[PDB]
Amino acid sequence: CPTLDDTARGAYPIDSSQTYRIARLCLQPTTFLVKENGEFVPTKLVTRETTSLDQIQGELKVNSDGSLTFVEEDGIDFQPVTVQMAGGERIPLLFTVKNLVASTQPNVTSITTSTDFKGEFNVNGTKGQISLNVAKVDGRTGEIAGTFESEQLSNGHEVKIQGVFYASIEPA
Ligand SMILES: [Ca+2]
Repeated sequence: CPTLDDTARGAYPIDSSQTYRIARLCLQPTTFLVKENGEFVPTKLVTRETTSLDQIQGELKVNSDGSLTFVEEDGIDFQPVTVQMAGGERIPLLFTVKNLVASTQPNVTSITTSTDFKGEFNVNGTKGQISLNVAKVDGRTGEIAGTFESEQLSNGHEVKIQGVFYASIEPA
């Protein structure tokens, strides 16, 4: 995924007379954890191709309480991944945010480093929750970056995925 300019600073104002969209959301996983003996334990990523979800996009609605809701409407939102447990078992996983709907706190008059998106996704047998923690905003360009954590069920396993994200916001 892309990154922000070294001089990126500020907040991205939200004009409540305008409508907005996420033009691109890119999720790059850094960590896959699988539950074993009741504990989430780390695994080794063995897939050598790209594991990122990218081109995710959709309307960013301004709600009556001032919160924003992102509705995923298109994107590459599904990547097959294989991870390896310490003892050697290989587990095929599905990394996805298909049908994501995620919302911020109320009264979000700008996007700032304390804005969060929290939501749920679900595709066939995979259902999950994700939190996007914004860490840096370029108020000039509408680019944001941060970290994410997702929890899901994939092929009979409880899985936690962490990583970094980039997104681009623009008017409609
Ligand atoms: Ca933050």
